[PDB]
Amino acid sequence: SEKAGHQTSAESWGTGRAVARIPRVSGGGTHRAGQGAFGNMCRSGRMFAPTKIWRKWHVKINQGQKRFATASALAASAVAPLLMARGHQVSTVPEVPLVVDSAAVAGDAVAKTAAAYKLLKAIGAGPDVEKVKKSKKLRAGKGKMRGRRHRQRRGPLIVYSPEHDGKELVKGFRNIPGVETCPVDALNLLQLAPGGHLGRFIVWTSAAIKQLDAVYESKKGFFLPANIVSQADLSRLINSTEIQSVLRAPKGEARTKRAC
Amino acid sequence: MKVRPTVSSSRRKARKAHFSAPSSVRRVIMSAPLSKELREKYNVRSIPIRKGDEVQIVRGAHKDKEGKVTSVYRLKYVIHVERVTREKATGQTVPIGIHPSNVVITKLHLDKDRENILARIKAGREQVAKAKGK
RNA sequence: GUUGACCUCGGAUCAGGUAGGAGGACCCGCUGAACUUAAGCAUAUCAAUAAGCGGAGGAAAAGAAACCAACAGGGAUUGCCCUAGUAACGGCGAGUGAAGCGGCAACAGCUCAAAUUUGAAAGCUGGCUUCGGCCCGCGUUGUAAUUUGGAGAGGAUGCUUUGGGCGAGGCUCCUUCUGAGUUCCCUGGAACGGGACGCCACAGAGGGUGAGAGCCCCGUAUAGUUGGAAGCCAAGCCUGUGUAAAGCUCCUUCGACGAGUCGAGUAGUUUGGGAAUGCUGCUCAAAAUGGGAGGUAAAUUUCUUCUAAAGCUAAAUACCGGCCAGAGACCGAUAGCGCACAAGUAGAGUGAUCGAAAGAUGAAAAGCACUUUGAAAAGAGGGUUAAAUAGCACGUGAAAUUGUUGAAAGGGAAGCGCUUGUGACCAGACUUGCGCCCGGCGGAUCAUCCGGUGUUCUCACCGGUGCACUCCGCCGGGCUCAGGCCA
RNA sequence: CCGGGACCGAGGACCGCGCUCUGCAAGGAUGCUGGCGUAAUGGUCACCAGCGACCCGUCUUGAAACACGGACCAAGGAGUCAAGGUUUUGCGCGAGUGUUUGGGUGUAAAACCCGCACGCGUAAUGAAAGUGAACGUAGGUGAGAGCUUCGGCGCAUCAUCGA
RNA sequence: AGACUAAUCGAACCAUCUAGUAGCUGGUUACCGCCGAAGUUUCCCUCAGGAUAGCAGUGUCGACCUUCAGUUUUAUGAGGU
RNA sequence: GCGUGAGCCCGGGUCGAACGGCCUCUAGUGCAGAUCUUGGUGGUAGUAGCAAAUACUUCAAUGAGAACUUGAAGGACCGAAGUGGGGAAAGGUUCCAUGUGAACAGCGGUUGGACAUGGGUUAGUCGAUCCUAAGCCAUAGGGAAGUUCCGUUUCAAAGGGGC
RNA sequence: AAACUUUCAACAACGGAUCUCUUGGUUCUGGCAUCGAUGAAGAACGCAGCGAAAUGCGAUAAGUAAUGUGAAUUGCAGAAUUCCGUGAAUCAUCGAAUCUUUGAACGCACAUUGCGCCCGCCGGUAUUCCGGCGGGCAUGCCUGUUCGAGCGUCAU
Ligand SMILES: [K+]
Ligand SMILES: [K+]
Ligand SMILES: [K+]
Ligand SMILES: [K+]
Ligand SMILES: [K+]
Ligand SMILES: [K+]
Ligand SMILES: [K+]
Ligand SMILES: [K+]
Ligand SMILES: [K+]
Ligand SMILES: [K+]
Ligand SMILES: [K+]
Ligand SMILES: [K+]
Ligand SMILES: [K+]
Ligand SMILES: [K+]
Ligand SMILES: [K+]
Ligand SMILES: [K+]
Ligand SMILES: [K+]
Ligand SMILES: [K+]
Ligand SMILES: [K+]
Ligand SMILES: [K+]
Ligand SMILES: [K+]
Ligand SMILES: [K+]
Ligand SMILES: [K+]
Ligand SMILES: [K+]
Ligand SMILES: [K+]
Ligand SMILES: [K+]
Ligand SMILES: [K+]
Ligand SMILES: [K+]
Ligand SMILES: [K+]
Ligand SMILES: [K+]
Ligand SMILES: [K+]
Ligand SMILES: [K+]
Ligand SMILES: [K+]
Ligand SMILES: [K+]
Ligand SMILES: [K+]
Ligand SMILES: [K+]
Ligand SMILES: [K+]
Ligand SMILES: [K+]
Ligand SMILES: [K+]
Ligand SMILES: [K+]
Ligand SMILES: [K+]
Ligand SMILES: [K+]
Ligand SMILES: [K+]
Ligand SMILES: [Mg+2]
Ligand SMILES: [Mg+2]
Ligand SMILES: [Mg+2]
Ligand SMILES: [Mg+2]
Ligand SMILES: [Mg+2]
Ligand SMILES: [Mg+2]
Ligand SMILES: [Mg+2]
Ligand SMILES: [Mg+2]
Ligand SMILES: [Mg+2]
Ligand SMILES: [Mg+2]
Ligand SMILES: [Mg+2]
Ligand SMILES: [Mg+2]
Ligand SMILES: [Mg+2]
Ligand SMILES: [Mg+2]
Ligand SMILES: [Mg+2]
Ligand SMILES: [Mg+2]
Ligand SMILES: [Mg+2]
Ligand SMILES: [Mg+2]
Ligand SMILES: [Mg+2]
Ligand SMILES: [Mg+2]
Ligand SMILES: [Mg+2]
Ligand SMILES: [Mg+2]
Ligand SMILES: [Mg+2]
Ligand SMILES: [Mg+2]
Ligand SMILES: [Mg+2]
Ligand SMILES: [Mg+2]
Ligand SMILES: [Mg+2]
Ligand SMILES: [Mg+2]
Ligand SMILES: [Mg+2]
Ligand SMILES: [Mg+2]
Ligand SMILES: [Mg+2]
Ligand SMILES: [Mg+2]
Ligand SMILES: [Mg+2]
Ligand SMILES: [Mg+2]
Ligand SMILES: [Mg+2]
Ligand SMILES: [Mg+2]
Ligand SMILES: [Mg+2]
Ligand SMILES: [Mg+2]
Ligand SMILES: [Mg+2]
Ligand SMILES: [Mg+2]
Ligand SMILES: [Mg+2]
Ligand SMILES: [Mg+2]
Ligand SMILES: [Mg+2]
Ligand SMILES: [Mg+2]
Ligand SMILES: [Mg+2]
Ligand SMILES: [Mg+2]
Ligand SMILES: [Mg+2]
Ligand SMILES: [Mg+2]
Ligand SMILES: [Mg+2]
Ligand SMILES: [Mg+2]
Ligand SMILES: [Mg+2]
Ligand SMILES: [Mg+2]
Ligand SMILES: [Mg+2]
Ligand SMILES: [Mg+2]
Ligand SMILES: [Mg+2]
Ligand SMILES: [Mg+2]
Ligand SMILES: [Mg+2]
Ligand SMILES: [Mg+2]
Ligand SMILES: [Mg+2]
Ligand SMILES: [Mg+2]
Ligand SMILES: [Mg+2]
Ligand SMILES: [Mg+2]
Ligand SMILES: [Mg+2]
Ligand SMILES: [Mg+2]
Ligand SMILES: [Mg+2]
Ligand SMILES: [Mg+2]
Ligand SMILES: [Mg+2]
Ligand SMILES: [Mg+2]
Ligand SMILES: [Mg+2]
Ligand SMILES: [Mg+2]
Ligand SMILES: [Mg+2]
Ligand SMILES: [Mg+2]
Ligand SMILES: [Mg+2]
Ligand SMILES: [Mg+2]
Ligand SMILES: [Mg+2]
Ligand SMILES: [Mg+2]
Ligand SMILES: [Mg+2]
Ligand SMILES: [Mg+2]
Ligand SMILES: [Mg+2]
Ligand SMILES: [Mg+2]
Repeated sequence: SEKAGHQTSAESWGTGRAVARIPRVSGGGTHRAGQGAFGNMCRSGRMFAPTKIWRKWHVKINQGQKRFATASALAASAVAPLLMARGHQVSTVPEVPLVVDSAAVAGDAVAKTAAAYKLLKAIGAGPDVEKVKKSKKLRAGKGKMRGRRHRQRRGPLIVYSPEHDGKELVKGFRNIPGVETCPVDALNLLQLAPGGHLGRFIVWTSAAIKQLDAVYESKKGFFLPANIVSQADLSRLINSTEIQSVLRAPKGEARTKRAC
Repeated sequence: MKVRPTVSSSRRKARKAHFSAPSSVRRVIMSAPLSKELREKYNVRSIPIRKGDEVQIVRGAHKDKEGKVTSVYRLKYVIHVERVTREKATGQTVPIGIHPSNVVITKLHLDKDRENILARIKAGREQVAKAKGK
């Protein structure tokens, strides 16, 4: 509050009274009379540099750098070693990227939670769903008082085409803990790299995979970036004939023997 | 998850409303389940508890005991059932308070208004299922 | 002379009405500082701000050009972005500082004075009233219709326009109803904990219940469903009719337009406004193609653009003061409002005013019956409880400071660094391991080959064969090697 | 050329320089033997003994100061936030760059999408009216990393004469 | 009498402007590693204060540029202690 | 037990409902000092002191307990400008009776202006009420942007008596 | 050798730090527009079966009527309804009422529970006096009504 600590009429007593110079309350008949005020070191005073509401809470990001980062996250979602290093259980999924036929499209195809839960098990996503259910704890601080009581893990993300699939599948997957949905044309970096860590586990639909290239074509002012290298495999380059045939003979070994 | 904007999910507001509720609201908060026989007979699952009906205890230290409801102490959120008591130092007998959510009603006090309650809830409870069946 | 008017000014506890005070976060005006900065200080700045005074509403205010411009022209008011820290002001120091154009949010236009109804004051307050009007009064020193500059009045000309009543159907508000385990075992005073087996989910938000509960209870999701009231919009139907009133196309001629106001001089204040941007006091004081403006004072000649001195009007904008509601990378009882509590309270001051401290027994009071000592307060037994190492001086219970018990030192401070000694107390390490030979015991099936299946395509696994000088395990005896501390 | 003592043993297959050359004292310690296997070695604390040792913080040329503050303990207690500049580090695009004043949309203060104006940059110089960047393979000379057909070509940058 | 005006008078008491300004006194909170000063020049109503140059740290870039030096030697100038 | 160090880890006791490691993000983030703020506690220390107003003694009763409670008997002081008998201002139940653990009466206390429970203030003649004084404020009027300032008989058409 | 002073541990004291908790603050966002002469905001005094405060109410006083719900309130006690119909409750809702003395505050005053005037009814022999009860009497201004003033001024 703007007036906290400044609702008194204290004044300094000045030197000569054998007390420290600091404003003191005036009057008599209470404990409060004669006590210090207005200081950051005083009980019931004002704090040092009170906080204001015109600090910067939001941040501006170039739209080109936003689009770069979301594309980089989609590419990392098709690398199975990265999925395991982010904590996902994918030992029984047949292929990555995982694509399911449009059997989730019709009216009430998976509009029931029982049907949607059954489909995830057959596809091979069951163990990752059970991982979330078994992880649930009480938060470890004062966040419990402020509306944030529990913590849990993250599960698969489901990407669909609202024009062809029909948007009725959002109801079916909503109540299962850990499962999120997102349309193919509104992808979110907060969901694709939760916590700043890459490799989210994603389940696509056939209609959505067909639309993905058209989505990136219609982005004015953006084209998919070019890389700074061309061959990412470093061992093939160093151990090729083009390079190994012009080198100088080795000058030593990995361990040098001690002389003198 | 809640959707409507008039619903609040706040720990502070929810405890305040519970512990300062008036008397006509405390009646609904103190409900109990019916037994399987009555549940089948009436097609009703729960009802607010009333003085003058039988009860069996299914939780706590006084399990498997039965009796009639002698008082509904809404100011304390407890009920008293006959013959479940305790002795003070002097030897005087004093009843023990049981929360109504860990008893089951095995026989309910009946009158004209009680029958209206049971008929009203049953009719709606089956109309929902009939419309849901389509 | 009498009597009857008119004008102005009064009385009445005459009939009927209306204002004051509170609130003032935001709104419309008046009045008005100094601290401070200029490294001193007077013009300047702080500031056209704080304090003081008057007047309104859910918004107020502003508003349909006496505007901007200088273009190929825009077109009432308000607010955001940009113009722009720019033109300009300033002991030209410190410092200060707008507007037109451009994009958007929101869009909406109007009524008086100045004319003769003059073949008919055609207008209005009040009283009484079968309800249809009647009666006095106001008013010709002007109440209705007609006209407002975009025009209009007055003439031609021949087409077009309008009044009532029903009304399906929909929207808003209140109210009744809504899925699934108290299944079995262990710990525990008490499952809401661990294990096993199930179910619901457009509902796994939140809270309670003897400890972390989707299925014990309230609620949470979804469109529906029982009943009730008042408004708003609206598809489409049924009916009169030109007495009257209204729009359009052309034209010789007409065409009223706000005065101690504009403007000028001078004084003060104010603005970015500079031979003077606005406001107010005093003196002078207009005009009919006249008048204002056109950011450098003046005379002469042109040009452009509007039309002052009378008035009304929704939206986009401000505000958490009032009544409600939803939230947070906020605080967690010396923090957060002065106040989580019988807090603007107790208390102080003649008064204006000043103004605290203070949350937590236990799931449940089950808040200690009885005996005994004591004048009593209380003590000792004995009880309740999972616990009294929870007894209302009540969760946990740190330090300063103090009591008892135990160990030790002390010839005018004590405490501390390096290094031995004595006494007390104590962590590690070690207890065997691999191999070879001899004997006993038990079990297989060791090498090879055939069939099948994988895979790194030559390497494996499974089935069959094997069947005692092979393979594996245990026990008993001997031998070599390696192993802890100090010399 | 022979004796006598003290302190130390880093390194961890071979490789080297060499010599008195079946081998060695030559690029860093091995061999043999005894006692004990636990409070014996070792560690912590208290106390006596030898030597050493002025009260901290602060201003100051100079503090143990007869210079100031400090009886003791617990909890609180001081370079922050906004706008505007500047240099340097990381990132995107690049003669361009910037979605978020606004509109569309949404699982609704998030995420996703759109483009008319506008800001900074692409041209300077004068008080102003105004005017406005190639003689040359975008010049000559001296250095210059790198490349090179070995004759030379010469980046960045510095000095110098010109357009 | 600069005396009295509620223990207050060479200008009372109360709330607000107000967290008034201070070239001046006091304080300013964990550890280890590497480098390491100045009290001097010029100007200021400047003398208990600032700006400016010097002294110091950090980041680099150009070549790893025959490159330099608080020094000696040889040849050759100036000086009035 | 580990670490040069700020620190980290384990054993024993008490206790009763939530908490940590790792990578990023964020800040009201680290105390011995400020005659620092709030609260609590020492030495001094059972220390300084509890000395104006002439003064007490015997027996009995009450009571757990008597110098400061009650009765009687002695000895004294105030000495009618009183330590007597009544009032005004001010206070507000302090008045009376019965009873009482703690706290208060700077020693004690069975006593109390303390603590608990009850009771108590009677007017045609005493006062207020009526009159005017110094003074204060309405009305007629005049100032002032205004909160309001002046004005009290005035430059006012200002009343009361009977049938 | 004790006592005394000093250091460490256990238990017991003094004091209220630490940990966990929260029907309270603080900040943001959204919706709405409603005080008063028909007596407001604020002040005083009273009201419960047993209450000092706090909360509520006004001599109809810890509340009355009306509508909904459907069996309580609770520290003690008593009593009522006990759902037939005639209905518990410091329940919810709220459209009909009551609402002391004041306050812009209004017959004149007020440091007083002070002093008047007008109309009506009821008692005391009463139009005039005394007592009880009911209704009234402020100021500024507007429209209208009625009674007036002035050689201001018209006609006869
Ligand atoms: K203040
Ligand atoms: K002192
Ligand atoms: K979900
Ligand atoms: K009149
Ligand atoms: K405010
Ligand atoms: K004011
Ligand atoms: K411009
Ligand atoms: K008429
Ligand atoms: K008219
Ligand atoms: K209808
Ligand atoms: K049990
Ligand atoms: K159990
Ligand atoms: K369980
Ligand atoms: K003028
Ligand atoms: K003109
Ligand atoms: K001009
Ligand atoms: K406080
Ligand atoms: K007082
Ligand atoms: K237990
Ligand atoms: K016990
Ligand atoms: K306890
Ligand atoms: K070495
Ligand atoms: K100092
Ligand atoms: K000192
Ligand atoms: K940068
Ligand atoms: K541009
Ligand atoms: K070169
Ligand atoms: K005073
Ligand atoms: K100075
Ligand atoms: K000389
Ligand atoms: K322990
Ligand atoms: K003593
Ligand atoms: K004496
Ligand atoms: K005496
Ligand atoms: K009297
Ligand atoms: K008498
Ligand atoms: K009196
Ligand atoms: K009287
Ligand atoms: K007088
Ligand atoms: K006046
Ligand atoms: K705490
Ligand atoms: K009250
Ligand atoms: K009087
Ligand atoms: Mg003051
Ligand atoms: Mg505070
Ligand atoms: Mg914590
Ligand atoms: Mg239960
Ligand atoms: Mg009247
Ligand atoms: Mg007013
Ligand atoms: Mg200031
Ligand atoms: Mg100055
Ligand atoms: Mg200064
Ligand atoms: Mg000065
Ligand atoms: Mg003001
Ligand atoms: Mg209003
Ligand atoms: Mg508005
Ligand atoms: Mg208006
Ligand atoms: Mg006009
Ligand atoms: Mg134009
Ligand atoms: Mg305009
Ligand atoms: Mg600019
Ligand atoms: Mg600017
Ligand atoms: Mg200004
Ligand atoms: Mg017309
Ligand atoms: Mg015409
Ligand atoms: Mg339910
Ligand atoms: Mg719980
Ligand atoms: Mg729950
Ligand atoms: Mg369970
Ligand atoms: Mg005009
Ligand atoms: Mg002025
Ligand atoms: Mg002027
Ligand atoms: Mg909140
Ligand atoms: Mg406290
Ligand atoms: Mg507080
Ligand atoms: Mg406590
Ligand atoms: Mg006892
Ligand atoms: Mg315990
Ligand atoms: Mg205590
Ligand atoms: Mg305790
Ligand atoms: Mg201690
Ligand atoms: Mg010693
Ligand atoms: Mg085999
Ligand atoms: Mg070695
Ligand atoms: Mg040995
Ligand atoms: Mg030893
Ligand atoms: Mg010494
Ligand atoms: Mg000295
Ligand atoms: Mg000093
Ligand atoms: Mg001192
Ligand atoms: Mg704290
Ligand atoms: Mg005095
Ligand atoms: Mg400050
Ligand atoms: Mg100050
Ligand atoms: Mg050095
Ligand atoms: Mg000078
Ligand atoms: Mg100094
Ligand atoms: Mg170079
Ligand atoms: Mg180099
Ligand atoms: Mg000389
Ligand atoms: Mg607990
Ligand atoms: Mg801080
Ligand atoms: Mg401290
Ligand atoms: Mg320090
Ligand atoms: Mg003494
Ligand atoms: Mg004395
Ligand atoms: Mg003395
Ligand atoms: Mg005596
Ligand atoms: Mg005498
Ligand atoms: Mg005498
Ligand atoms: Mg007495
Ligand atoms: Mg007595
Ligand atoms: Mg005493
Ligand atoms: Mg005593
Ligand atoms: Mg006593
Ligand atoms: Mg008393
Ligand atoms: Mg008398
Ligand atoms: Mg007056
Ligand atoms: Mg006047
Ligand atoms: Mg009233
Ligand atoms: Mg009364
Ligand atoms: Mg009366
Ligand atoms: Mg009136």
